[PDB]
Amino acid sequence: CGIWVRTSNGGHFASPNYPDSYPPNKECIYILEAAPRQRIELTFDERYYIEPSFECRFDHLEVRDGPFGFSPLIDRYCGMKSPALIRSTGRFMWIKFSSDEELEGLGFRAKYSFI
Amino acid sequence: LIDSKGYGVGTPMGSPYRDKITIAILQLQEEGKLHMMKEKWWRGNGCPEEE
Amino acid sequence: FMSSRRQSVLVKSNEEGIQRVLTSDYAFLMESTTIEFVTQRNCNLTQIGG
Amino acid sequence: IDHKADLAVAPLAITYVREKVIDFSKPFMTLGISILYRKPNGTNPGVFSF
Ligand SMILES: *[C@@H]1O[C@H](CO)[C@@H](O[C@@H]2O[C@H](CO)[C@@H](O[C@@H]3O[C@H](CO)[C@@H](O)[C@H](O)[C@@H]3O)[C@H](O)[C@H]2NC(C)=O)[C@H](O)[C@H]1NC(C)=O
Ligand SMILES: *[C@@H]1O[C@H](CO)[C@@H](O)[C@H](O)[C@H]1NC(C)=O
Repeated sequence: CGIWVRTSNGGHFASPNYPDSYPPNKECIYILEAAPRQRIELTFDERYYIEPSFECRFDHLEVRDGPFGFSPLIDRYCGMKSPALIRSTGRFMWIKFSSDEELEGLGFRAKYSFI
Repeated sequence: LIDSKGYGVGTPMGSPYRDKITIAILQLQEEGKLHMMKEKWWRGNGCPEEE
Repeated sequence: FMSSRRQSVLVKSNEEGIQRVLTSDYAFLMESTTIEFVTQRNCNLTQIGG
Repeated sequence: IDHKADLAVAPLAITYVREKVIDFSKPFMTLGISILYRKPNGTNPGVFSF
């Protein structure tokens, strides 16, 4: 799953097998690293725009500012809605995508940018 | 050694600073800046004369 | 004592729990049966206590 | 506690008794305690030790 996107002013970040449904049982990490004094602007492109009536687990895309499982939780995104664009100067937006044992969806498309 | 205590920073109840000073704390650490700040202040250089 | 240490000495694998005793002074409270597979098939190690 | 001040960056170990009523950041460094003692002279006259 690893697409090492280190040292880019901007670049493509996306779920595996993006135009297809993402594979099951996948717990793969992604890490965004910014040089000192920079700002991270994460652009996220949803594939499908619908309004869910519920929020659930089993497939969750959370965002962290710092090392994983050890930095404060920013938010934990799921469903088919496009999350709002996240602007922080924590300089380390490290993002993990999970997978349950079934029930794949349309995946996601994102774009990281550095200033 | 006897106990493994931890040096943190005091902060009041529910203050928004903890959740965002720690990310600074971690940022200062992971890049090594703490080690040099550690080094630059514990650079006492009197050696242990060998016994 | 272990909680005082709290991974100062709390070892995660049996086989490399052996070498902590091979290389220094250690206790490594471990189950009876695996002892017999090691102490009988390795030297320098003894069943201690009951 | 009285909010008359703010985050107090100072040597203060993250202890439970403080933690119960104090909010605390992640440790910027660890801490330990140990014996601190002078180097013993350890000298016996020896001219009339016998
Ligand atoms: C009339 O049209 C509206 C859409 O304009 C229908 O709205 C849907 O209503 C349900 C509740 O009956 C919503 O579920 C709820 O969503 C809120 C916000 O997420 C949540 O806090 C509640 O716990 C509950 O899950 C649903 O989101 C909402 N939108 C959708 C998906 O259509 C409404 O049902 C229609 N009227 C009827 C009675 O058919
Ligand atoms: C006991 O320790 C010595 C020194 O490491 C080693 O050479 C020897 O192989 C050990 N005992 C046996 C017979 O396994």
